[PDB]
Amino acid sequence: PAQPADFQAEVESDTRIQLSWLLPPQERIIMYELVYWAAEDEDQQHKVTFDPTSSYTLEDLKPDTLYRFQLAARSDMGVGVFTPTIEARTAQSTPSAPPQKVMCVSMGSTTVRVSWVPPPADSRNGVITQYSVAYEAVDGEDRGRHVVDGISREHSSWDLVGLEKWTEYRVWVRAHTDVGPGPESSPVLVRTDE
Repeated sequence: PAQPADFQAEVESDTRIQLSWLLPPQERIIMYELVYWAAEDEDQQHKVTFDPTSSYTLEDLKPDTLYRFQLAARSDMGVGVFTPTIEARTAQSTPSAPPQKVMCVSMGSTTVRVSWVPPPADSRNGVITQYSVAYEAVDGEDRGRHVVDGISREHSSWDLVGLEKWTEYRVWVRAHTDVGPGPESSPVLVRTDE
């Protein structure tokens, strides 16, 4: 029941972590027992048993989450001593949800202010870096899509200026991270004040 040595975690992707360790010098190991859990949620811990191998990769994980691991080998004597716990955090990814509670109210003849709220945390998959408001006119002079990038994460509302007068618009807004942009919000209608 010797504790496995040289236990090391490697971050392969945003949802896949590879665990490696030194195989014992021909020790009569039956199975390996791996126990891991999310650092933010200690109550739910996961356990997996597998045949004697040198490495094991975990899949279907959550991005931007810290996972801690412990390993032991069970022989004909029983389950050995667990390895000292190691931790590894998954990489970031694009958001899996649009900004919620999207709204917009006309401010004047050529100004329309749009507001939103950051998406839920369980689908952010990283740090929200910026936003992007997309909109198209309907009854306006030009029916051309316009988008505004670089919307910093500090504010939750942006003012669209220079548009047409007394006309309807559709608005879209999506979250952004270093990996890429997330899904856009559902379109919301708005009519320009005159």
